[PDB]
Amino acid sequence: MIKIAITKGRIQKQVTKLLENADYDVEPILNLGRELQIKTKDDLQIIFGKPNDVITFLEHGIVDIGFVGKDTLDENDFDDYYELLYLKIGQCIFALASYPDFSNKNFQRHKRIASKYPRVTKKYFAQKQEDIEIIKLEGSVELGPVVGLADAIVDIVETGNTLSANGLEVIEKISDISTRMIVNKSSFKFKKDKIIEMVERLEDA
Amino acid sequence: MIKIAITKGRIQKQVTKLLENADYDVEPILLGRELQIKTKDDLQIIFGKPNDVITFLEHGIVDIGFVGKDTLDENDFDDYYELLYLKIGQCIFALASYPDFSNKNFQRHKRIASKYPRVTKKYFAQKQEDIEIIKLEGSVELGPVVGLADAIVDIVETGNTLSANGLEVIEKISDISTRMIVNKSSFKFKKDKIIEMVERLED
Amino acid sequence: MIKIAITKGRIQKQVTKLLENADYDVEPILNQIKTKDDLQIIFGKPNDVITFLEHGIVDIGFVGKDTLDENDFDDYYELLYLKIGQCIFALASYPDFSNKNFQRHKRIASKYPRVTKKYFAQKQEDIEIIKLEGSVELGPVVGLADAIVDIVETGNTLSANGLEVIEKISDISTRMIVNKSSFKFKKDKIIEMVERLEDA
Amino acid sequence: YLLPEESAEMTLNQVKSLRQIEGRLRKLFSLKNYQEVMPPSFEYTQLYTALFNQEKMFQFIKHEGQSITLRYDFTLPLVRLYSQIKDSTSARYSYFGKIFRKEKRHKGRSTENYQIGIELFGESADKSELEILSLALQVIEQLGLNKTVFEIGSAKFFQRLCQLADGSTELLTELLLKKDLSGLNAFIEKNNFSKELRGLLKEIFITNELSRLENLVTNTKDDVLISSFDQLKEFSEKLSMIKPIIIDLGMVPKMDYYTDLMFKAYSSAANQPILSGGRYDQLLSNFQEEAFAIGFCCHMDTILKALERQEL
Amino acid sequence: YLLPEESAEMTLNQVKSLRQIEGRLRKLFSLKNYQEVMPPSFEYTQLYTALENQEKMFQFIKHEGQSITLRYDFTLPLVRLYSQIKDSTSARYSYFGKIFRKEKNYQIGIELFGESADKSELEILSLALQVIEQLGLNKTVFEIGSAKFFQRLCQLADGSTELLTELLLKKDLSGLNAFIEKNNFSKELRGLLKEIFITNELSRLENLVTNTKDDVLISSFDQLKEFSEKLSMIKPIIIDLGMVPKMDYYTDLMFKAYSSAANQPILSGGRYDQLLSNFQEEAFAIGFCCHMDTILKALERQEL
Amino acid sequence: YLLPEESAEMTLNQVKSLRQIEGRLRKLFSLKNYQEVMPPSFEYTQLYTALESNGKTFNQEKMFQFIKHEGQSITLRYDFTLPLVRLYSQIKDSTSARYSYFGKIFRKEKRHENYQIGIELFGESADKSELEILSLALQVIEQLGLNKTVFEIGSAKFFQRLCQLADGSTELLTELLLKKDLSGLNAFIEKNNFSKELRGLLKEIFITNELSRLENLVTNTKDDVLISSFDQLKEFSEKLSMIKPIIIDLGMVPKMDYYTDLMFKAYSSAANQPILSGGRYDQLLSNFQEEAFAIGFCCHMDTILKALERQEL
Amino acid sequence: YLLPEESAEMTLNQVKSLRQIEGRLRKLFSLKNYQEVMPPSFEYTQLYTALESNGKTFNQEKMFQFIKHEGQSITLRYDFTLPLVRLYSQIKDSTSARYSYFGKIFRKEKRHKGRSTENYQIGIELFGESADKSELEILSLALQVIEQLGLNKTVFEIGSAKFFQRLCQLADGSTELLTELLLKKDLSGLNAFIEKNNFSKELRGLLKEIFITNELSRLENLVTNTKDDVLISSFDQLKEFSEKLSMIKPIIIDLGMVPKMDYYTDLMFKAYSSAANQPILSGGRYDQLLSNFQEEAFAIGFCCHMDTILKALERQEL
Ligand SMILES: O=P(O)(O)OC[C@H]1O[C@H](OP(=O)(O)OP(=O)(O)O)[C@H](O)[C@@H]1O
Ligand SMILES: O=P(O)(O)OC[C@H]1O[C@H](OP(=O)(O)OP(=O)(O)O)[C@H](O)[C@@H]1O
Ligand SMILES: O=P(O)(O)OC[C@H]1O[C@H](OP(=O)(O)OP(=O)(O)O)[C@H](O)[C@@H]1O
Repeated sequence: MIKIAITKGRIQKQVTKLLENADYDVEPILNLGRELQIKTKDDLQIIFGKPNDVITFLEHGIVDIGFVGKDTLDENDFDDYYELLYLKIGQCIFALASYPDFSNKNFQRHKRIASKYPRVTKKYFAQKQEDIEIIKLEGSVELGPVVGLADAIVDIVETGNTLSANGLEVIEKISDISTRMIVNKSSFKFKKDKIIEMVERLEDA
Repeated sequence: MIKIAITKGRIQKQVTKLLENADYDVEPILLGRELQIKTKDDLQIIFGKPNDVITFLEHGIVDIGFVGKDTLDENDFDDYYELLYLKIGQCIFALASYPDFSNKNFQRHKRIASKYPRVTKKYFAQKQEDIEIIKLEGSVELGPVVGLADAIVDIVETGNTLSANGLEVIEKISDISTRMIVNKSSFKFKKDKIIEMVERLED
Repeated sequence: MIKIAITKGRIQKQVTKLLENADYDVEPILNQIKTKDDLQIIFGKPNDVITFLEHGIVDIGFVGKDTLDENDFDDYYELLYLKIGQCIFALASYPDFSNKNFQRHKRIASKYPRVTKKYFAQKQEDIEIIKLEGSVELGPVVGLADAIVDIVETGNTLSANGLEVIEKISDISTRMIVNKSSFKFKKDKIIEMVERLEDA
Repeated sequence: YLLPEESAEMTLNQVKSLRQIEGRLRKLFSLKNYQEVMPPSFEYTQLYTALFNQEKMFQFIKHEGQSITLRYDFTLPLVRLYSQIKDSTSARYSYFGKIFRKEKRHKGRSTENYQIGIELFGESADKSELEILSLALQVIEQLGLNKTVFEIGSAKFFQRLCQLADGSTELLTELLLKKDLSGLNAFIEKNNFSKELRGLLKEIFITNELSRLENLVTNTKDDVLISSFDQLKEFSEKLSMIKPIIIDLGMVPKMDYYTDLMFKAYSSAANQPILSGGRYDQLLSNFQEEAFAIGFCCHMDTILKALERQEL
Repeated sequence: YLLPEESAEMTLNQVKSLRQIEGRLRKLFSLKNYQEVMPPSFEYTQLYTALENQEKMFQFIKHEGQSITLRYDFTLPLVRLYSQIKDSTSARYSYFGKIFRKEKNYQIGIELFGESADKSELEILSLALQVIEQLGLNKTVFEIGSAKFFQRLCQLADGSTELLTELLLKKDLSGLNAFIEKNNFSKELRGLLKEIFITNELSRLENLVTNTKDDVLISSFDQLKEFSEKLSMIKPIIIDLGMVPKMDYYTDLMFKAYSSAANQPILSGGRYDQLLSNFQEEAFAIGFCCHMDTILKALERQEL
Repeated sequence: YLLPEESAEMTLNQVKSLRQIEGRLRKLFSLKNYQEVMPPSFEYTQLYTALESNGKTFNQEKMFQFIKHEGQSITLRYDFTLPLVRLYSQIKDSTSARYSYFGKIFRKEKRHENYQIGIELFGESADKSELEILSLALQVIEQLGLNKTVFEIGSAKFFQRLCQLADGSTELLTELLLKKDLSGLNAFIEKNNFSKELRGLLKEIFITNELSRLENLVTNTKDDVLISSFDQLKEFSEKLSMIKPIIIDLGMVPKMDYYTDLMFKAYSSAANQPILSGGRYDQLLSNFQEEAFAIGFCCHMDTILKALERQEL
Repeated sequence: YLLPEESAEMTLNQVKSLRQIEGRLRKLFSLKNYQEVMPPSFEYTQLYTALESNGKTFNQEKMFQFIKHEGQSITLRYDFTLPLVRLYSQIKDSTSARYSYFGKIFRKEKRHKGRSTENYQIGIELFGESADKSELEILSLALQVIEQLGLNKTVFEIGSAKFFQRLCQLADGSTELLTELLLKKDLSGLNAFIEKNNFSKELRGLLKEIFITNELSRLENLVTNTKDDVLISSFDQLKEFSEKLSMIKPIIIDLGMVPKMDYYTDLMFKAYSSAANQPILSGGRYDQLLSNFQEEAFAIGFCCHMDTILKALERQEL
């Protein structure tokens, strides 16, 4: 059968939803809590977990199909998979936020940026030709520039309600973010049928 | 003044609690969306995730910081003082797995999943046994359930999460608990206040 | 048979001589040979005799301790040791040497940099070694160096230049080196010759 | 005490089992007249960087003060060894060892990669490609893996495909590698691609059914594409008796220097390919002259891994 | 182009010949119940410390920032691997690979841990002698020596081990005389010293030893004598009392075999319990190693 | 363009600034009769790993090394004191030496050059020396130009004695003091049968320098060694008060295992690390020559400069 | 006890004296507005190997290198100019820059010889300033530094790469050879050279001479006779410098000077001490370098070889 992994966050909703409009035995709502693995009438042994954990699972072939956000697929160093479908839903994006007087200010030392995605921050400051100091934050990256920790930040801006509320504005859009459907290569080699079937269906809705 | 950072988690409760019993100005609205605040006792407090609480203390953003031993043992940072230690949480690091664990004699290498790679590694070191560490940011119990790993290294408080999956502790690793860490520099100069609060919180 | 190599220098005589005092068909007819005792002998410069022995081109090789000490080769046996001659490594210099106390490290000229180094090591004193292949006495003469480390036999070369031994480094003499593997198997003959060459 | 992440540890059984396969394979290779060669452990880094990334290879400094690197690749040294033979005859090499390359920790990645492969230089073009594909297939039958597939593709086809697609190889490449269906659609959208070319692109990404592809190809009416496809079709029919071959037109040449034929064999119990090979004359002309170079490689680490995940 | 001074290139024939021997030896070992192990290629520089120089080993830094080294030795990893066993039983390991070092290396060996004292020594001595007969070398010698004998030799030499060691290594006969001069050693001890340097004739040595009126030395020579007798039928054994322990941690028995066609030894081994003590407890550790390079070089220099 | 994580880059201003302080210090030093010496850039690894520590195995992992033509292990200047201690052994006349140095060492850092300025003093009278160095160290600090600073002094004899008295658990206590692990100390004390006095002291040295407060606690122990060691420090606190208030840290952990007794460090409020660390270490001289009085400090320019910047803001 | 061989050891005195000169030069440089900069101790070898000059100055065999964590090849400061040139590129303001440096470079030299491995240099760079103004300002400074050094008998030599280059092309484009010839002043090879070719009387007369004389009047003529604009032009630029700086110190013009570096733009110069075998100061203009990074600008400067200068200061007193 087809084993799929989904990220517990909002993304879970997006998928459960899209699965519904594709007509599936979407039943994650009923055994919602303490249960981590579930079976459907369409032969789908689904598992849930944080994004990086979804990818881990997919990497080790614990599951054939995984639904995670581009934001994580760019950050996570993993690369051995297939990004078949791409349900353009969330309007999230990677951006470089900071205080308004940012671009107007001349810095002497190197610009220290705070971020939950150091690899994207790094990658982005490379094409722009600028070596910088990356401070990792697992929580609310807005604090970096507030407390004095960092000059600017690299985070995902959806509505922009978080930045403005702190007196922060976008300096430059990095890239568009969105939920993707990644597939284990080997799984696609032999269970190519079903995987495609589902891809074609999930696309229909 | 004294700048303190606390971990948003359960620890946030223990601290705000302890501060209370210490006669310190609790502003409980701290159910209040700002990130930075101030008290009547000259305590500019900040909150966030452990690994971040530590990051703030490392860069001198705050003098005192309250985080858990579980994070202090894993986080590679070392440059701080662990003055006070409110022994509250009954958490502990352990090695959980299926009952038939110790009885099985595999010819392969037992791969353990865990949310703390460094503690899993460090522990399996003193025990003489190279292993494969699979990192899981959440619900590490799956590791053995889906077949990802043979056993795991996580924190066990009540054990209601392992039994509910058919997992049992194999060996206790070490005791865990919320600690009061202080930035060294802050301690050479604000050595007074830091101590003052340390003696009080000790009750 | 047994393959021997001898240094062309003054040592060749000591050897051809000793071989005589113990009976072996001496053949000073050259200008590679064989003897009646099965001794394919070869001649060449010390560093070359050693090189031959190293590559097992020969089993026994007769060289001077002076070269053996300088040469970085170590994989051989020093069985016999005909104590003939009286050469000695020494540290020569102008008399006013030890009395002068400069403000830096001294420079020594030598034909044997390794020995010169090794000696000045046990004496606790980092120095600048300047190599000379010919007459090392010029070192201090021309102003190139402060002192020298060379082989002093009679001392007729230093005095004639106004130099004097400042200290004896070590005793020098012709030695009989043998290739290890050769000794492992041809151990009889090699030992037989050792015991004979020893009676003199 | 313990061991470092940089080192892999095989169990006795894993050794017994690897060594077993080597035996069978050794007998197989020697029967086809393939002489084994053991390449030096160290190479001048200049040889590797010159065709990669120095960041994947373990290196350090030698006495004279140069940059030497641990065996990172098997094909090169052997290619070299073939250049040193001025005898314009065919050469059949084979190698049983490991290469050293760096990987990310705590993901379960390995640094010591045991491989077993063969190379073939100088032999006839048409004969070489066939002999290799044959051996490759035979080797796989000795491994002892239950469910396996053998995929073959053409780089010229790929390359042609690229030029036909407004020559934007940099992108299509990425598209095929991730099988980015949605990214492909968008790609087609932006430039006025032709029905035939479009219907193809969409298809090669997700299917290997001969019949289906056959038509799509001939419909493009491109000599190169139909040509490339037929070569492949042929191999499909010639080796069909041994093992059902699979044609991947959506195959992306692993190495930038692949001449044309390229292939890889997967296991249902392995995420990475157990065997990958192809022809790469280009390598040879980086020493000697133009000759036919083709040879595969068996990834033992992967193969063994599959053998275990297989029994369970 | 060219190749690093560190990279050695074997010729097809060398490989064919190397792979043949392995084949013969693999069959031999598996029959004696020796299991082959493949030690990691990388190790923590901190482990290669038990042998008592980092200048002979290839090393670099890892991601985390540590000192890793290419397999510099085979015995340790296997000894380690034996420690990782809480089951107190004997182990028979074999290894077929190479080590990485610098000077101016494919080895094939076996280790034996935990087996009985006397039985172990004999089993390895046998095995070392059976391997040599699978090699294909025409003229070879199998030497055995005793570290205890060596050590006891030194202490009796006014305990100036640092010097005698240097003397025995160079068979510096004149230096020994001088050495005997400065320290008026008893006729016996002197008589022995001069000889051990240049002869293995059992009858000759036997006497010189029993004359030393030393329990330790005579005891040690006897252990070797015995060996000489029990293995004589297999291959004439040679006792070298002038043998200098290759490793500072050899327990007592130590041996090496040489070909007339190769300067270095083709096989060297011995008992070194000391190593086991670095991890686990005290047990009997012993095993030899074949220097394939040398063995193949000897095979070639042999045919001509 | 692009540079390594191994190399540090000073800005024109930083160098200007660095070179400024040197000027002032050079003037100071030359005034106190301290000759500058420039240690070689290469050293034989055998010298470092060897002298640095003992009983254990020093670390070659922090030092840049490689091999030479002849085949030996050479290391880039890892330390300044040693080569100068050496330079002093090579002297014949048994007289006092006053060396100084202005350069950098080369060590690897595991997550992120190290420019130092220091002075060594070998041979001079015991008493006179300690006093001379502590003055000088204090004088240096006043030329640096940092606003808020503290000068700390301690005694390894006090620390060492403290450890023995504490059931000789030096391996542990050291670790406690280092982390100021108060709860760990409590637990430590609990498991043992120590006195009230010893206990009362332990708890205190960990968190205070108030002279009065400590003085008693020490005298209460009735230990000749601890009261002795403390007085010596108290004396320094009095003699040097007029210059700059001296702080006594009884909970100071000797940086080097070879420190004799007196040891000190000075910090800046704008600096996490110490801007000046020194002490007496006769032991080192032993590695070569006979027993003599060796004492000196070292200014960590990098930190000092960093302190100067993070200060202006 | 004993330190490696590839490590030089300065004597207290040597340090005191070296540290004196620095003081003097430091005061001088700061007065002329040169800001001191300290280049990193380790550089990515890729930066140093990208160069090949008119001789032997950029081979990976003279530099000490090793592997970093990520595993790349880093090297010890091998040269001061580059890093200062790089620094100048990282500027976002198109203004002149006046850099100075006081450190050492690490390169390998054979064993057992007075050859030093640790080379302490003091020099300055000048980027962006006006063309002529530049050349004059540097040449002046270079003369001023020599006056502060304290050496008794010194000579200051200047030359032209264009003159050299041009000369080469007139010599049947045989630069690979003429160069070797000029470097060894191989008089017997030059004669042979001239024999094999059909060089004009003038050109032949010039070659023969430039190898062995700097008497202005003598060269002046030989040059104008070639009737070559380039050669006369380049030569007049040097003459002009000879005249403008004559009051400070008698300049010498060496037309047989071979460009140390293959990238030298035009002006090149070096000064020698009667007490040293190597030059105490060398420099010239090399716009080319600035090209590898930022746009075309006027780059020029010199460097003082302190080891030699100190060596000369000792061999001088005796
Ligand atoms: O642009 P917006 O629509 O406002 O959304 C973006 C915000 O959401 C995420 O916060 P996270 O989930 O990490 O919670 P936190 O901000 O409370 O840490 C992210 O870190 C941004 O802060
Ligand atoms: O009460 P206990 O038995 O100590 O269980 C608590 C667990 O919850 C947390 O993990 P996570 O946030 O991933 O939630 P989980 O319980 O779903 O694993 C924590 O890391 C423990 O693993
Ligand atoms: O017997 P003495 O008077 O003490 O002389 C001894 C010196 O003479 C020889 O060298 P020589 O001067 O012949 O130079 P060479 O080595 O170049 O032949 C010999 O190598 C000593 O250096």
